Amino acid sequence: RRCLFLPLFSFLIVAGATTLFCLLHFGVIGPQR
Repeated sequence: RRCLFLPLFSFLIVAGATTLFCLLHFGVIGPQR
């Protein structure tokens, strides 16, 4: 599961995941995940 390009390709995976995490934080579901 280790790659010589994962630490980078993942940086893009997280940056895009932040938009989703904050999306629900707006109160779409509340404190119930």
